[PDB]
Amino acid sequence: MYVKLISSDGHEFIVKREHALTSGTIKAMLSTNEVNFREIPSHVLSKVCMYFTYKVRYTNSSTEIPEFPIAPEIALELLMAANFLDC
Amino acid sequence: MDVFLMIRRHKTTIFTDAKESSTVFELKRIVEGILKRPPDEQRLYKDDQLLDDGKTLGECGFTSQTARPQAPATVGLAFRADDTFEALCIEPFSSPPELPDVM
Amino acid sequence: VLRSVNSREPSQVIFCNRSPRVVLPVWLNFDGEPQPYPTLPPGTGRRIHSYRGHLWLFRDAGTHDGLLVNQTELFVPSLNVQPIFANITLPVYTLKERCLQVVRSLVKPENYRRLDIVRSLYEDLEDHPNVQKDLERL
Ligand SMILES: O=C1CCSc2ccc(Cl)cc21
Repeated sequence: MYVKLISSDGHEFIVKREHALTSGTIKAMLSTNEVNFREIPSHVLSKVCMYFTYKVRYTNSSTEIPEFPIAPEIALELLMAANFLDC
Repeated sequence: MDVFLMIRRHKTTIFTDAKESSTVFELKRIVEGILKRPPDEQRLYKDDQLLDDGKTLGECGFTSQTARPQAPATVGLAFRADDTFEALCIEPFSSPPELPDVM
Repeated sequence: VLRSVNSREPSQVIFCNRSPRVVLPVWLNFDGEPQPYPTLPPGTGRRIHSYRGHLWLFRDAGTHDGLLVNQTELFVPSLNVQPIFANITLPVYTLKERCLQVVRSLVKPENYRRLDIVRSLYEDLEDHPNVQKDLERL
């Protein structure tokens, strides 16, 4: 039910397995219950996990969807990780 | 209403959700299922304030408008060694590099 | 092949912008050419005289990021049983596309090639949302 995503700097993020299987790349690195991301630091990986909760919450709900915030200071590293994970 | 949370201890961060009406003790049961430590060995904090087991998350200030899916509220977690609780502490995340000159 | 039907039957509609973006409404004329209408500020509404069978889509006025209208990408006014509501909302963007929007908003397109990322991201950044591109489709 939960899996552990580990950032390049050793922070451990524990998210629901369904939220993590939203990434095809993560599904493959599990297909074990831990994934080590040698290239993604914790200020990026935390945003990735916030995005999982946001997507699962707001896909197919037609209320009003708020904007997903991205601070400029992290935008480029986040893009690099999103590109690699096909998030 | 659902409230969205980050439960944090040291270098550990749990992303989970709960109901505004659920209790601090029920949140401790969620942590127990994940980190395999009983509630008796756990203390939960909003910032520096210790949270009482019988209190609902809404009364400790976790509301649907502050504990949001894209911006979850942080709950501090501290463990108990044998007797004696460790102090509360949370390793900060890494820092972003200097914004490029472009931008 | 994607165009407004010249029904000449009026259809009364409400553009309701439930997004934080400035919305550009776009009418596809009887030849399929996109026609922009005046922009809608965030959280504002505007009432519109249209016709049954006409085709509208909606976009971020500044960046042309795609938006949803009553979900789905096209709004076609129907029979007024009175005005039809067109609720314009954010989609759930992919995290990739949402990062491209923020980076594009901070970097002038001159300097895309000055950022240190894989080359494939230069092409992804340079491939701007575009109505004619999105109109290409079976
Ligand atoms: O998030 C980052 C930040 C540092 S650079 C990098 C390179 C590849 C991938 Cl997948 C991620 C990242």
